[PDB]
Parts: sequence; C-alpha cells; structure tokens
Amino acid sequence: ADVPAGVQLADKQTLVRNNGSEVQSLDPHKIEGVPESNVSRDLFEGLLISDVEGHPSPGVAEKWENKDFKVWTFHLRENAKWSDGTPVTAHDFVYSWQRLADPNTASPYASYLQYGHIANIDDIIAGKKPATDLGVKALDDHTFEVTLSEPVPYFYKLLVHPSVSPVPKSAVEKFGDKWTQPANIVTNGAYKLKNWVVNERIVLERNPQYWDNAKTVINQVTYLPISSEVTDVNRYRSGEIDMTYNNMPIELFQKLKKEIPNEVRVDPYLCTYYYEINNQKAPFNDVRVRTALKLALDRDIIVNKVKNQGDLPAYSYTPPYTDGAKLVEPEWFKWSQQKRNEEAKKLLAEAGFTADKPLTFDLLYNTSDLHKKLAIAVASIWKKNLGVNVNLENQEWKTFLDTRHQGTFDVARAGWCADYNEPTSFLNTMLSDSSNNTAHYKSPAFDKLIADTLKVADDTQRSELYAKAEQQLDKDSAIVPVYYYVNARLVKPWVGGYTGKDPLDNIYVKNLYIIKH
Repeated sequence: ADVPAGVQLADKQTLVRNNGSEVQSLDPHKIEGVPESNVSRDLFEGLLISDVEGHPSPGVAEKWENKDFKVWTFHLRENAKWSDGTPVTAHDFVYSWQRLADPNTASPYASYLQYGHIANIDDIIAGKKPATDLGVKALDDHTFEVTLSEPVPYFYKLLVHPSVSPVPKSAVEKFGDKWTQPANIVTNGAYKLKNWVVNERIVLERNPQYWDNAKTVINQVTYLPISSEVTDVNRYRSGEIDMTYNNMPIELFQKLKKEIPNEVRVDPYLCTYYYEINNQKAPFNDVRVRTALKLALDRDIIVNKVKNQGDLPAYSYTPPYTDGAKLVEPEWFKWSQQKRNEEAKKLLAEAGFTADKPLTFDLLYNTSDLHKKLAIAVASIWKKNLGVNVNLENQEWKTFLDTRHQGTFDVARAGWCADYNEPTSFLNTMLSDSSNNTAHYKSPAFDKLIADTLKVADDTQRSELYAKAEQQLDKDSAIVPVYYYVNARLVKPWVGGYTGKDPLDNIYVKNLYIIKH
C-alpha cells in the first residue's frame, strides 16, 4: 500500500470483505470465479500483478523482454519467497504451468494456455503429448522463458490471472487435495491462510516472507461467503463488514444511494450479464428458439425498471468498452420491444411451439437476491411476451458452476468478467474446445475468425475480426445478452487504497489501509 502523506492510520489494521459465496477451492488450478480469484490474489502471486489502477505490473518477475512477441523472458526477483521461507523459482512456474495444462488436473482454466498460445498446448490438452512438452523452461532459478506458437503482443497482460500463479509442488504432492488446508498450505502472495471454515469465513494473515511485505499494511483480512446481497449490506451497515461484495440488492440500493452516497462506489467494470443457453441440448440447439429468447427479453425493463443500478442494456458478449472492442450494434437492438416480440413469437411458432404444447424449460441461477429477483422478472417477461414457461432453480455457486460444465441444464444465469483487457478474454471462451465454454457452443466459422486474429499484425484488422466474431455469435444467438455490469459496492470511509479505477477489479489487500476512525 502507498499511504498518502498525512493520513492517520488506525491502530488495528484488519479488514472484513464479503466475497459473495463459498469458494470452489483455494487451488489456483481448480478455480474459475470472481470469489475464488479475490482470495487467490492475496495468497498466490504470478509473474505480473495489477497495480492499484489495474495496469499489468511486476509480480514475481521484476522485468521481462520479448523476441518477436513469441519468446518471452521473465527475470524473477531474487528475494521472492514462499511463506515457509523457501525461494520462489522459475522451476515453480515450470511445474505449475505444466500442472495447469495436464488433462489429469482437469482445470476449468486449462485453455488459458491456449489463449496465450504457449507452444504444444493443444496436443497436451488432447493427451497426445505429455505436459512436460509445454513450451516453458527455467533457464536458471530466476529466469522463466515462455515460447509461443505465434506472436501474441498482449501476452504479458494475461499473466495477472490466478491460473498462471505458482503452486507449491512439495505440498501438492504430499497432501493431494488437502494441500490447501491451513496446516499444509504454502503461499507466496502478501498473505497466508490462517483459518478456513466452510460457509463461515476465510481468514488471511500477513505473510512475513512476502518480498514486498514492508509495504503491506493490513495485518488480517477475513473473506465472508454471503450470497444474499441484502444480508451483506445489512452486515456492512451494522459495522461487521468493511467492503461488501460487488453484487447489489434490488431491495435496498435505491435507498442506499440516498442514505450513504459517499460509501456507494460505482465504477466501470468489464463484465457482461447474460442468460447462457445450453447450445447442445434440444430444443436449444435450434437457432430459432435461441433467437426468440434473446429478442423477447426486454432489456429496458430489466436494466432500467427492475434493477436500475446504472447497468447498460447489452447486445454483445464482449463489453463494448473493452480495450480493442469496436463492435457493430445489431439491428434488433434498435428496434422497439414490440417489434422484437413479434419476431420472437414468429420464430417460436415456426419452431413448432403452440399454446397446447408451449415451450417449457428451466432457468438455473446461483443463490442470490439479485439473481432470483432478476430471474423472476425475466420469467414474467418471457411468459407475457413469448408465452414460454420457465421453472426457476437455485444452486449454490460451486454446484452451479459444475452443473454448467456438465451441461445438466437448459438456460442458466451467467456473467463473465475479463481476465485481461482485450476482446479475446471474452471471445476465446466461445471457441469449440475452450475449457471455459459452458455455453457448449461449437461454431467452425466463429473459431476461424478468432484464429485469424493472430494471423494479421494489425490492430485494425484484429478489431474488425473481433467485431465479426461477435456478429457470428449474435447471428447464432449463442447467448442472451442482458446488460454490461457496473462495479457497484459499499466501502466504509476508513478503507483507503480502493480507487475503483481498475475495470477488472483485481484488488489486492496488500494495497489497502485503514484510516483512524
């Protein structure tokens, strides 16, 4: 943290953050969500990290070079250490990226190495080559070299994500799935794990071995698993919580802006809220059905009447304000809702649905006040505008994500936030073979457009191809875009260091501090 001249620090430097749900895991290779990543940034540090405004900055690597954007060489700081006092080396990164690539680890982020195009990853994912063939090597203990199969100019931006953080081989091997328990875990970020009570709290304490430990201010941070946004705001206003999770309750938000305006932080956020359709399951494998659901949803009602929290109606998957996005707004989005409804009802009638045999399906959402109220409104809207019946189903976060990967669903509430600020951070998740493709969408035309983006050496042609890929996704109605999120949360006046300037919201508790109050 960089404490401004003159601020008086509180005597007790502790923080309580709500984290939206119980994490899937603390293992960097077994996670894919925001709550998981929130805890991961405090515990495990990769090659680079985001600074307080979101810029990619030195992490374990203090400096790096690239040759033709294909061979990237990272110089690791000599004093980077694990919480047991042992050095973090380039060998730790070799082992870790191999474990991420290995099919036996079954990481949801195995395709992150395809997104960066590390040499040989496709054959490794498909089991044709061993993970030791991955294009990474330790040139010495403090030098990690990555070789890609084609130039990737934004490659370093991917490196702040948890999936490419190091994991301690000795603990993983000796303890297996229990390596992340407090007694066994070894970490290299600013904090160490003190307590992990499932569905109660995660407590982190400062890691004295962290290389930048002298600049860490907060001594202990607790992460809570509260999925009710109303309850989170209640425990923030009672004094227990210092920073809520950034999902806000419909019940109280309007009230909050007028009662405590200075605590309500609302900033840009590169995330998209959408209904994910399972594209491989009839009748959702019919584009007419998917288009009808997309058009009949009334975004103005949801975004402006039901939610009204500053979100913008969405017509794409990649947010239009992503760095490099130059998207073409489709004609259906400019139409009136009445015209969208007619087209939708027409496509459904063409699809074979009638009043006698209506379209009836499930709408899965993870437990949440926000998601439940929005799914009840969407169910109503679809019933009124299109005559479809939906059965709402809630599941806790970890189970919800597993359900989506299994494909044991019809339509699911969904949200993707960028991992690096560039359109492929969204677009690569819709590639046929992506480990993050929970839409189960497979389009050779879409895959080809994205493959062609690194076959050109021009950001204008790249942007044009990203626009065309969005148009292909839209023409196939792979998803139902609803709105582009804003990052809205409550932060007590005494929490210093949270700028809100990073549109990826990659907060590190090592950057915050408590002002005397």
